[PDB]
Amino acid sequence: GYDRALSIFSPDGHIFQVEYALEAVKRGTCAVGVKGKNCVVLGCERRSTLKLQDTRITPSKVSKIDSHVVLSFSGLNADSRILIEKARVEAQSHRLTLEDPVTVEYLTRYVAGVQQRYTQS
Amino acid sequence: TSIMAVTFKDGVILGADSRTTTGAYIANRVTDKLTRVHDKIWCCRSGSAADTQAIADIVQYHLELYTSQYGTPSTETAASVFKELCYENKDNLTAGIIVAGYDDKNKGEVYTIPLGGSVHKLPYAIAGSGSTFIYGYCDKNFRENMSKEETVDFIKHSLSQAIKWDGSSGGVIRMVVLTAAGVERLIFYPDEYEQL
Amino acid sequence: TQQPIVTGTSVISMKYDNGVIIAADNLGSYGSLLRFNGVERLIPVGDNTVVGISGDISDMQHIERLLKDLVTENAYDNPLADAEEALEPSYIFEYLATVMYQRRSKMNPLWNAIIVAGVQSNGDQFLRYVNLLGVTYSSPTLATGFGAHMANPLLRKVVDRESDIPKTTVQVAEEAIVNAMRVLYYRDARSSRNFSLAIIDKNTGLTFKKNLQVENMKWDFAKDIKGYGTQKI
Amino acid sequence: MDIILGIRVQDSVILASSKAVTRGISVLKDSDDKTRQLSPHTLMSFAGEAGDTVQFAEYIQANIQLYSIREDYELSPQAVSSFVRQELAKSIRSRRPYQVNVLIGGYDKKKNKPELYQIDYLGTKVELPYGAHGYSGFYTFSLLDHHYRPDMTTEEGLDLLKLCVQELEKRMPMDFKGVIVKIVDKDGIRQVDDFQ
Amino acid sequence: MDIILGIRVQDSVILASSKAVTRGISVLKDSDDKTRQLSPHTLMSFAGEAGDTVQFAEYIQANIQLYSIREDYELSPQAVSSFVRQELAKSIRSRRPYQVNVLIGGYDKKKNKPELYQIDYLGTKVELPYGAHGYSGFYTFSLLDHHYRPDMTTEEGLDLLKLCVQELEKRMPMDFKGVIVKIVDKDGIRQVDDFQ
Amino acid sequence: TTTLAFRFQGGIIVAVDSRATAGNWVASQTVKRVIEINPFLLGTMAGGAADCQFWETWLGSQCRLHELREKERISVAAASKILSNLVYQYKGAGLSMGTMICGYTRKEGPTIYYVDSDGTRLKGDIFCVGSGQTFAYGVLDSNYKWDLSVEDALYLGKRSILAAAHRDAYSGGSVNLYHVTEDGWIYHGNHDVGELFWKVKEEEGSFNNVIG
Amino acid sequence: QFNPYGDNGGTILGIAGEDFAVLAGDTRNITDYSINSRYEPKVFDCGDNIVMSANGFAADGDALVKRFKNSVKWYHFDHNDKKLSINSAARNIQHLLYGKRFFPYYVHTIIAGLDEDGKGAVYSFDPVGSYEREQCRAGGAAASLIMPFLDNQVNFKNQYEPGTNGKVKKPLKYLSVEEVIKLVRDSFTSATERHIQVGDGLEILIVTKDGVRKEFYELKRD
Amino acid sequence: TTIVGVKFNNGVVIAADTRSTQGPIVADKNCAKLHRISPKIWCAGAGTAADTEAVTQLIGSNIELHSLYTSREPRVVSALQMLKQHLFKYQGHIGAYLIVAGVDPTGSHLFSIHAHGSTDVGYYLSLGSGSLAAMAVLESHWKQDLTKEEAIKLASDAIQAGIWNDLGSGSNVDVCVMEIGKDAEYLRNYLTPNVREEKQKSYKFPRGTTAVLKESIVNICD
Amino acid sequence: SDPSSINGGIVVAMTGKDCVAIACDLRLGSQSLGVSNKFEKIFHYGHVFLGITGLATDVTTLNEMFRYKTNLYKLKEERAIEPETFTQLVSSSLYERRFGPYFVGPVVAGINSKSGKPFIAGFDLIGCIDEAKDFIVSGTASDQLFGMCESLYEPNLEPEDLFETISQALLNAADRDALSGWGAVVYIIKKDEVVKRYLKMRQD
Ligand SMILES: COc1cc(/C=C/CCCN2CCCN(CCC/C=C/c3cc(OC)c(OC)c(OC)c3)CC2)cc(OC)c1OC
Ligand SMILES: COc1cc(/C=C/CCCN2CCCN(CCC/C=C/c3cc(OC)c(OC)c(OC)c3)CC2)cc(OC)c1OC
Ligand SMILES: COc1cc(/C=C/CCCN2CCCN(CCC/C=C/c3cc(OC)c(OC)c(OC)c3)CC2)cc(OC)c1OC
Ligand SMILES: COc1cc(/C=C/CCCN2CCCN(CCC/C=C/c3cc(OC)c(OC)c(OC)c3)CC2)cc(OC)c1OC
Repeated sequence: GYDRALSIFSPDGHIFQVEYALEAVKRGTCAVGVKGKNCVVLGCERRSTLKLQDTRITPSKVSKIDSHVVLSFSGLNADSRILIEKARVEAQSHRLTLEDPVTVEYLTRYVAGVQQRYTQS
Repeated sequence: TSIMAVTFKDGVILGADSRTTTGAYIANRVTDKLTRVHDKIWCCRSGSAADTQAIADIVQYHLELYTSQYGTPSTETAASVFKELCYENKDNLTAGIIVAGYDDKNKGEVYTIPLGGSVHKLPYAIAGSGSTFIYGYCDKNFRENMSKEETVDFIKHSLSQAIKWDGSSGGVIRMVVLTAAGVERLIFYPDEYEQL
Repeated sequence: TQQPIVTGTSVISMKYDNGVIIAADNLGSYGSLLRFNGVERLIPVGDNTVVGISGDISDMQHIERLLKDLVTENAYDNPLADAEEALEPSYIFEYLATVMYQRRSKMNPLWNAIIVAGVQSNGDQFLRYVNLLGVTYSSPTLATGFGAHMANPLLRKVVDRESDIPKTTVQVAEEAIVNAMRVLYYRDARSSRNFSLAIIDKNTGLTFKKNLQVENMKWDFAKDIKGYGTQKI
Repeated sequence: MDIILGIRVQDSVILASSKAVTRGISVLKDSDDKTRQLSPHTLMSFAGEAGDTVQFAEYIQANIQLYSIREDYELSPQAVSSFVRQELAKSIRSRRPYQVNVLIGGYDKKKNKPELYQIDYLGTKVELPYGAHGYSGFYTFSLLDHHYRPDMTTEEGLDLLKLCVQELEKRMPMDFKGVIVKIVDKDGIRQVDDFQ
Repeated sequence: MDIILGIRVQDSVILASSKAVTRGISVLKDSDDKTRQLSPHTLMSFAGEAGDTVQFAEYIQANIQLYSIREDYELSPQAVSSFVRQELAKSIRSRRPYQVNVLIGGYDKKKNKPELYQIDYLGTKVELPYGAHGYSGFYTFSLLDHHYRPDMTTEEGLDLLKLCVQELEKRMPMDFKGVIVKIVDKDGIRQVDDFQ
Repeated sequence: TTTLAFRFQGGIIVAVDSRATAGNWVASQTVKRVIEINPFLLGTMAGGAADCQFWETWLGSQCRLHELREKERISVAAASKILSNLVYQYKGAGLSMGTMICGYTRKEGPTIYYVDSDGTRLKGDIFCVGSGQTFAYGVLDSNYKWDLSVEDALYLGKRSILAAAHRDAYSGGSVNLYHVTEDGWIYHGNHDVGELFWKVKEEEGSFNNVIG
Repeated sequence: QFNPYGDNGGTILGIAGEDFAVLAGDTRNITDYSINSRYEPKVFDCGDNIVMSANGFAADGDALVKRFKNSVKWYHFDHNDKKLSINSAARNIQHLLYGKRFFPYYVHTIIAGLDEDGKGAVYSFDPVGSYEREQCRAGGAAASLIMPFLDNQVNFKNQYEPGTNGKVKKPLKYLSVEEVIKLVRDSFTSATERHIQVGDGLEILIVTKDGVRKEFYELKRD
Repeated sequence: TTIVGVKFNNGVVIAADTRSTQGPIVADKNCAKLHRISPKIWCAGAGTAADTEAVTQLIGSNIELHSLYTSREPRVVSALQMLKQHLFKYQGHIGAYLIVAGVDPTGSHLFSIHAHGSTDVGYYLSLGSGSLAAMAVLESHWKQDLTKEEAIKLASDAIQAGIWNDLGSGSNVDVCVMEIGKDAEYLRNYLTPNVREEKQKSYKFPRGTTAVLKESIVNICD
Repeated sequence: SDPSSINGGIVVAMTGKDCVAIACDLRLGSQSLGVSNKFEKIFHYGHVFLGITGLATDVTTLNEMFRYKTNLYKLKEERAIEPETFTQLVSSSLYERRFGPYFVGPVVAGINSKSGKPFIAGFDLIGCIDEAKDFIVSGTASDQLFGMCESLYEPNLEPEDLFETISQALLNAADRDALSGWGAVVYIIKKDEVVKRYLKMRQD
């Protein structure tokens, strides 16, 4: 039952574990998206640390959440997987209970909420 | 209820409490459970009051008819009319009966007829719900050919214990004495038998 | 959910001009076997309260312990444990009525009927009933078991309503109770001759009488009773 | 009883489901579709206890749809049916078992084969040329045992079905208000726009 | 339960009776006549327990025929139904009651009026513009309360009845294989051969 | 009791009786068997009075929380599936409910779900529920047109309940009428079956085998 | 087996006048054929101008009255001593009751007082929390002997104007309190004669804008 | 129902209350529960009322015929033997519970008989749902050698015990006194402690207030 | 399951000054289903009126039986049977069936043609006689009926009044019973004439 407060305030009013999490983001491979008049594109950047990399079996940077919404990230990889699973499940549960797929905003608001909770637990 | 009949030198004595109960409510506290089916042939009744009054009434009728045809019936014969009614109607009776009487040929006699319709000739007989508690007492205290006073005491003591322990028993101790001298009715009140 | 085994029968009670009388016999039955005769079923709590109990005797014994403990704990950090902050009859009853109800509501009752008798510190008489169902009520007379069928009708002739209570002295009310106790011994097959009685008077306090016997019994007429309708000898 | 029929022909699987919904004495609906699409190439028909059927069906649909997005792969019909079989075998020993019977009809795009799976509420799964839940077998199995050929066209299979429904419409006491027919082939899932 | 319907119009009585006979899970016949002609102007329909249903109807039949022969006369509808009610009221207290419900439709030749009587297996009788036995009335009574006129022609009656049957075929869980319809008027009794 | 709902060109007509019995005893002739979940959604009461009145009120609470989070009207689909899913969690515990969840949204049009304590949830155009249901169906089934006027639709629903109030011992008291539009619902009054019967009999010519 | 329920008799009655409300009950408490008490009242003042009766199984009825009185006090605590409105009280009782949907209070509940417009008001409840606002409702043992009388005498059911021959319903006038008290007393003396669980005493609590007052009348004691 | 019988020095008196019940409903507030077997042998009945009436009228009729045949006045011990043998035959299915009192040329008698066919003899007896209240009073105030007037008081009070304390008993007290050398004295409503109080209103309707569809005078005579 | 509750229906009788009244509902049903609105439960034999509630097949049988019996009575006796005599005939007839009774609650009403006095009585299904002088009630709304009568009844009502009273008793009590109603008939009865009115009432 480890419940040590890791995310706390410091005297300037900053939460340093949340801020050091941002640093982890800056490090990650760049990601971009832009809105067309009738589309959205997601652009990402491939890591050039090493090659001999198998391209067809390495996890892509863009993930489908439902069949009409994608998520791309930047930062810790292993971390992003957890977030993606949670949203994919909420996408299904939302459809199971309301008989509609998630709006993009709803799903964003969901993922956002998950992260927020980890800053306060 | 607690009932017994005991044989002694001069004849036979029947005894009973006087309590009939409907559940925990004492419907009658001065019941007479000693019942005459002939001059010197009496019975102790226990079980369904209706079943047991009705049986006695029929037996009284039978021995009365017997008497006018063949004179006085034996105690054994009284027992037989009882057994016959109780055995052949065993499915629809809850009756446990002690038959007791006197002959000059035979002196005192005791037959017990339990739920079976079985019949048993005994030197003494206990029965009724209170009877269980005095099985040991009576087996240690019955002597054959006791005097009348001895016997009246043996019954007094036994029945006071049965009444003491069984809540289905109580009120007065009634006795009926059957000797050649004839027929004597005795009674004993709470204040007397309680403090024994 | 259970069934009673060793049991105590009627508890009877009424209130008179300056207090309450409550009584109960000294018997613990075991079905139809009248097993234990030295069973005290009146339980005085301090000096202003008696709780009378019928029903399962093991459960009674439990409630008994709960009441000593209620008294022990009222003393804890209470310098007024025998003054302005002593156990009141209404306190003990509300406590009891609370436990009975919870116990029934867990489908595991205390198999009892309880009457709590006493005088409140302002002099008021207290008489209230509670049983295994958590049901509660008050009346100038109260009885459990056969007592509610036989004792109440007698006691109610002394005290029919509220206004009769001031007119009823302790001599009259005690006599009524001792009578009722005899009637109960006549007609209830689970009763005993030996009983206990308690007066809780607002001037004389708690008076607790024990080893009483039902006296002055009429049994003589029984000698004149023979057969069951038709017999003559 | 609700009608749940299936037959797999040469290169396609046909599912026929009764359209009636009866609550006690009234037929509340005649336009009921007792199937859920699991994958683009897998259909499940269901019949059984009132609430359980759709709850189960939708639960299974959600799980298959979640698997599909997580892997960008459509699970094979045999795999989908092993998943369902385990879900019913779990429930049969739970506190309130889902009382639901199912047929699974799917085209295995990998093997280019139609497959048909029959599973009851207790986890008994079996793979079949044709199958039915409830009483539906009793009327139609003599028909299929006769006319069924492993190499039938979808047209022939639709005719064989037409026979089966006719036999059912004449010998069954209940009016099931006809059937909805659906085909699962390589191009996916379509509903016969007019049948009977 | 199977359909037993009657309407009394201006000058005749119509009786619609369901054609199906079901034992077990099979519908054993789709062309069953649940009427007996009692006299040439008195028709009786019936529904209930298997066996009892026909045994009773034919019993009644034989009886009204006997009377007709014996008196060279035809009992009025009111007399036939009272006869029938009484048979039913007798059997309800018998060791094994007939479990049979009947409509009696007749044209009274003296009075020149059609008459419809409803009698259940208890012996409950009442005279009615329209009646039914079983659940038949739950669906249909609303249509009849709305549309019934005592001045209705026979063809109008048949329209109203057709409507009634449509509502049964819609909302009733059972398939009763349609109805046989008979008319009783001043010319006697005829079967409408076309009620699809 | 008898409750009905049906959809048509002009939205949804909802009609119910108002009788409550315990045994042979009529406990009330004045019960509201229509639950006003919120200004856009009606539910009907059949089976357990408390179970419907309670959970359908609770439904109203969940519907509001949805509108606050999502900033949009809840779909009749979603509203009904909340009720249904809840009830299904209690299956076997002895809840008793039979009910139409009724509403009019832009996405859906006039929509009716039947939802019961067995866990059943059905979209349909005509439903009747209760001891009187089989009577009301008969009137409805033979007069329902999609292109019914609104005036006429209101009548048909009223007449269907009257039908069942007459024949069913357990239905009666009075008729409560509702019209559900996209703007929400409109109450169309409480009509005593007593007075209504006679008026309908006289003016319509029906109920001929009744002396009046 | 143990039975957690019992029946303590009693009948209660609540009527809404247009600016007042009465709630009445007999005072006899029974068990089977025995009378437990001739005076054990079951109509209570719970503050905020609300009277409440929970009739049926007395333990449950007591328990429920306690819980509600206590929820009035906590409402006050939790909402800066806001008066509990009669409609809010009713909705709160629904929740109280429905909390035991699968082990119910074996009672029929009636509450009375004024609404937020000054008008008189009565709410009646299922054992499991169904509730409605009503003009009048008797409950308990003699409810069935009293309701028809009320329909006829309060709402003038089945009465028309003489000479109109059922063409004009006799017009609803509304009743003064003393007038309503008469109907309650006749109701109860009547039910006393024909119902063996009704008698001894009749206690009526009356609620106006001036608070809660209490009249008491004797009943036949057999 | 509460019925008692008390012996006194020169006869016997029986008493009963006047309340007939169907469940918790009082069907008759003045039922006569004292039945006549012969002119000087009377009966109080409790149990199924059709049975108590059926059985006293049957044995009543046979007793009359026996009387005409033997040219003797009817004996209590006979009505007893006949009642009990009829009851016993029906194994209690005839639910008659009876106190039988009377004077005949052999003296004065008091018995009780049960549905199953058992009989009891005593100087004082009670039966009924008020059996217990009544027997408490009798156990408290009975003595041997009661005068007539004392035995009426006693029997009368015992019934009052059941009227007040028992829910099944109510209304009036009926007494019959049969004394050795005199006619049996039958006191219908010897006591009436239960008069209903005057109503708070008269409920006479203004004529025309009921709505009528059809009139027609009815043909009594052929 | 309860034979006295399958068909429904009620009868109330009442005594006023030199008159008696007897009323019944018209309903006949099978449980929840209303079958007939014309089933009357008040019959007469000469000037004796008998109302029967309960199981309908027994109500019918009992009427046929009492017709039969009062016919042979008139034939042998040469007078019409009186109320008190009839009441005794009802009782002995019901008791004949003690262990297999008719499931009815009968009510007798009439005026003794010699003594002139008004008379009403009631019975259970095995013949015990309710000998009341005020009112007798029977059927599925017998509880409501009791409540209404105890209030509404005052003794010695003139016929025109007693009609208002007995109708209002019947009407409102039937409106509180699911199994009663669908119309009503009231018989006002005097020595000279007997008037019969059909009431108007809600048809639900
Ligand atoms: C004094 O008056 C009273 C009489 C009675 C009634 C007494 C009758 C007792 C009834 N029984 C108890 C005696 C014993 N009994 C049967 C014995 C049970 C053993 C089972 C058994 C079954 C067999 O069948 C196969 C056996 O045969 C192998 C067997 O072997 C011995 C044993 C059943 C019947 C009850 C009373 O209240 C408490 C009472 O007090 C007023
Ligand atoms: C013992 O094992 C065997 C079974 C069989 C085959 C079984 C068939 C048996 C025949 N019957 C069974 C089926 C047919 N049947 C009548 C039962 C009909 C039930 C339908 C029904 C429907 C209803 O609803 C409308 C009813 O309600 C009115 C109703 O009445 C209660 C009944 C009676 C007779 C054949 C054998 O050969 C030697 C054999 O022995 C080796
Ligand atoms: C209109 O108001 C009324 C309604 C009703 C009847 C209410 C009908 C509501 C609709 N439904 C609710 C009632 C219940 N129902 C289905 C029954 C549920 C079966 C439970 C069950 C038990 C099991 O046993 C363990 C199961 O497992 C095998 C199981 O399957 C999982 C299910 C059907 C649908 C009756 C009335 O008369 C007094 C009435 O008027 C006052
Ligand atoms: C199985 O064996 C046993 C049976 C019993 C005895 C059980 C019950 C006793 C018998 N009775 C039960 C109680 C009922 N009863 C009726 C007496 C008188 C009825 C009064 C009455 C009440 C009414 O209102 C309810 C009446 O109006 C309808 C009425 O008519 C005028 C009369 C007599 C008979 C007791 C046992 O020991 C504990 C026992 O051993 C295990």
